Amino acid sequence: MNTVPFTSAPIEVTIGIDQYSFNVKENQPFHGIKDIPIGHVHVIHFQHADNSSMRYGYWFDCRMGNFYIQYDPKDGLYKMMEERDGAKFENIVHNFKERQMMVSYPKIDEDDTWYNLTEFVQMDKIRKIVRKDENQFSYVDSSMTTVQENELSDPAHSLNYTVINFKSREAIRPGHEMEDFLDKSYYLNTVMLQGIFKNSSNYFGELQFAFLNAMFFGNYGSSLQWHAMIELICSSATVPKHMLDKLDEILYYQIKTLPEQYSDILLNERVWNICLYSSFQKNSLHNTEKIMENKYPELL
Amino acid sequence: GAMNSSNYAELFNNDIKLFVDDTNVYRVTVHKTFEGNVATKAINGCIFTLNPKTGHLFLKIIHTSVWAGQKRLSQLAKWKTAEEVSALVRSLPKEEQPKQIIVTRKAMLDPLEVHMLDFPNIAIRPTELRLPFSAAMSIDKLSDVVMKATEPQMVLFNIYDDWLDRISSYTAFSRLTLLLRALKTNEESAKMILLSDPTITIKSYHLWPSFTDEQWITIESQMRDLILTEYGRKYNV
Repeated sequence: MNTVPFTSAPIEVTIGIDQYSFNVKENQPFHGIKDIPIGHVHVIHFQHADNSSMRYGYWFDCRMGNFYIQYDPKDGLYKMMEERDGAKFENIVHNFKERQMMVSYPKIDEDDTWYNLTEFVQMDKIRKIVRKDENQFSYVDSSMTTVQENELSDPAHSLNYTVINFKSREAIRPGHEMEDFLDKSYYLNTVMLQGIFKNSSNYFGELQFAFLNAMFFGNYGSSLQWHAMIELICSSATVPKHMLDKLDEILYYQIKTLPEQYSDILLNERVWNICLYSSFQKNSLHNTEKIMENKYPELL
Repeated sequence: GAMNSSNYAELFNNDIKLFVDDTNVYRVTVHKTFEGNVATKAINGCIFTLNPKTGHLFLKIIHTSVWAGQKRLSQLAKWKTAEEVSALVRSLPKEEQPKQIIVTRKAMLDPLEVHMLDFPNIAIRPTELRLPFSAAMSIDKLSDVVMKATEPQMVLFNIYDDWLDRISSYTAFSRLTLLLRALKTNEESAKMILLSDPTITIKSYHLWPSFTDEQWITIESQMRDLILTEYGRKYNV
């Protein structure tokens, strides 16, 4: 069980840790989050009481270093930082615990929600999508754009998701225009799985990371990526049985975890109606089809 | 994006553009089987690819053989249209290639787009105009070449005959759309109007009769009357 300490909380802010959130008042004596489950990626996220515009946060893995948060009053945000001096860091952490200045990552023993949303997400893959390779942790916010969005402007601060474009020479084999456009199996299985991702696990990691960035930051661009990666599988007549079984599970926990009140902006009516009712896998997503119908029947 | 009355003069400027109409690509007669079920028998079709400035018609004849053992034929018709237009573009020298292709029906937007991915400097545009190009098969000599074709075949026409010698493209196109709109609303009446005077003939190298400017005015008047009559009938008004 690992800990992400805070030097201080100088500004009033709502702190997210994964799917949990805590209000902290301006100059309340708050000094971090303890008992963070080892083994998974985590995100710690922020929305200032005074500007609900700009949600931002940090993907990290406690196995990769000792990380802490410090408020920078120049740049105006909670900053994640690495403490290389390990003995200084244990000394800091042990104090704040003894003084009980730390909220405890509030995991119900039965609750597998985080594992289920981050099952294929690995810090090494997050760091290739979010390039700032002098940190072991990745910064994301609401407004960061995607490589693909820039095509259609600051490269350093882009989300470098795998470009998916159904009307591209990548997607369409010369001489198989109709076959490849109506059945995207060659785009999914040869170009993307064999070609670019290597395996189903890295495909699902990127899909899951895009969803979480959509949900936690309302990143419009991650939303488009999450939907594109779903459509490409649903619009492929030929998908390994295990990918379909795993997709239904991934989508189930993502739909289950979505705030009820955000299904107007985070869910794309057209993509889901196609996936559940029209596409080749219309009958392959029982769990996702059931929760979508019982929780969001309006959208469909 | 789309093409309407607001940007209508665009059609007669000096960017090479083509209209594509796929409404006669896949044509069926519906009949009863011996068992008293229903079956279709396909007949020869055509892609109606037209340059509205010059009147050059690229008439790609679709022989019924292209449908043999194919499923979802009305969806295939769209993709076969896209494929043939792509091929025509690729057979044209660079300075003859169009900068735009306007599809008369929206269901052609994606098929043409996907077939034209190698030509990203060619805009694929829908139109909000309801253009009577379906009536192209009411033109005797186009109907003839399509029904006689024993194989895939591309036949080049000028659908304006020699009109451009005397009138603008704008005016030629209007005359054309008026003749086709008439033919589509009442083929019999329309064609009676065109041939009732035996002294005005169709030149062998032409599609329409050799009318004087005066006789065109009269014909054009008769086609406008026929289009209102039929509309008055359709709508009891």
